[PDB]
Amino acid sequence: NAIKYLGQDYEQLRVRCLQSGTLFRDEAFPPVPQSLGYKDLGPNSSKTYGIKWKRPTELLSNPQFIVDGATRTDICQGALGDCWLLAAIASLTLNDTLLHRVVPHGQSFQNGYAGIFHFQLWQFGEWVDVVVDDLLPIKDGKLVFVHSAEGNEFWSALLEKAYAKVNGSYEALSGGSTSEGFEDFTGGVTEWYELRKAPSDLYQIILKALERGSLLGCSIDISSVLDMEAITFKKLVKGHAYSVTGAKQVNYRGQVVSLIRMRNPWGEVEWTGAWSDSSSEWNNVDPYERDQLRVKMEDGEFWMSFRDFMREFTRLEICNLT
Ligand SMILES: *[C@@](O)(C(=O)NCc1ccccc1)[C@H](C[C@@H]1CCCNC1=O)NC(=O)[C@H](CC1CCCCC1)NC(=O)c1cc2ccccc2o1
Ligand SMILES: [Ca+2]
Ligand SMILES: [Ca+2]
Repeated sequence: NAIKYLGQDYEQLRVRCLQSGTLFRDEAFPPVPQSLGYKDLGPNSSKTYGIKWKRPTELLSNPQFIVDGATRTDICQGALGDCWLLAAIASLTLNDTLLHRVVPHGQSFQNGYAGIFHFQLWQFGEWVDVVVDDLLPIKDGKLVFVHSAEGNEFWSALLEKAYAKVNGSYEALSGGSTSEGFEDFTGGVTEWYELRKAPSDLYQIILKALERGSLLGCSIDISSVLDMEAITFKKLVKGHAYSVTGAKQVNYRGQVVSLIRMRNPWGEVEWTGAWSDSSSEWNNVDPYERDQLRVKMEDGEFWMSFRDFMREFTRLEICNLT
């Protein structure tokens, strides 16, 4: 079983608050400026203007922990440079066993609610159970940091808060490497591929890793500080972590074409080239494969041919449990 982070015992704390008729207040990570950050999100920073702390039960009538599953569409980046972490969370949702360890299902804002939630994180070689109270940073009535596409779903906001807590602040998460999130969610180890010097069986490696439930991510190198977050003509984002979420071969124009699916953790802004949501390539695939694979939705998720993926992306990471 998990070690209790800072000795905090989720069930004992929840039970005490429920018996006291009160809501949990986390003395280890309070709703104070220092929990937001120290410089860019520091006390005298314009970027913290109007940010307040509110529980979901102070925001909406029927807040939910999980709605329609804990899935990758629940991961929509906010105003914090933690794309690496959010790509890791989205990839985690594809591994059902690890997802249910990291995110204890059954926590609720209704029955048994006492303003306290918990998550499991892999930290310094061990699983640890991290509690948070459910006060979250809000500006203009909306979550400022990660949020779900479902406006009344909070498991991912609370998971990001727990990750901030073990790092001391939200700002501590701004700028990072996806491998750290992958490993902190799985206990596995990340292998890095330079796509210019990829083995000839990389596609099969990707297929098998997705099938096993490994966590995969990819990115485009920057050439200078100016390329950071630059949006290309075909609406890829440079210096930005993507989740690799699928891979399938389809019959197309008399050949077998290998496709790969990835997801921008913004939850919006997608590739516009071949195999994009509205591209003409789907006209020439099997109608069942078209129905199984293609979703016409601005959700950050899209397909590319493996050939285009190797032309446009620079790096791939595969975090295997093994
Ligand atoms: C990511 O694209 C993101 O969070 N975008 C939304 C956003 C951007 C800016 C402000 C708020 C929200 C980030 C964006 C950068 C981080 C924040 C500061 N300015 C940015 O452009 N991109 C990263 O975090 C990249 C992602 C990695 C993923 C693995 C492959 C390489 C790119 N990482 C860094 O920028 C980074 C990583 C590390 C590690 C150690 C020290 C410093 C550092 O910086
Ligand atoms: Ca959901
Ligand atoms: Ca899409």
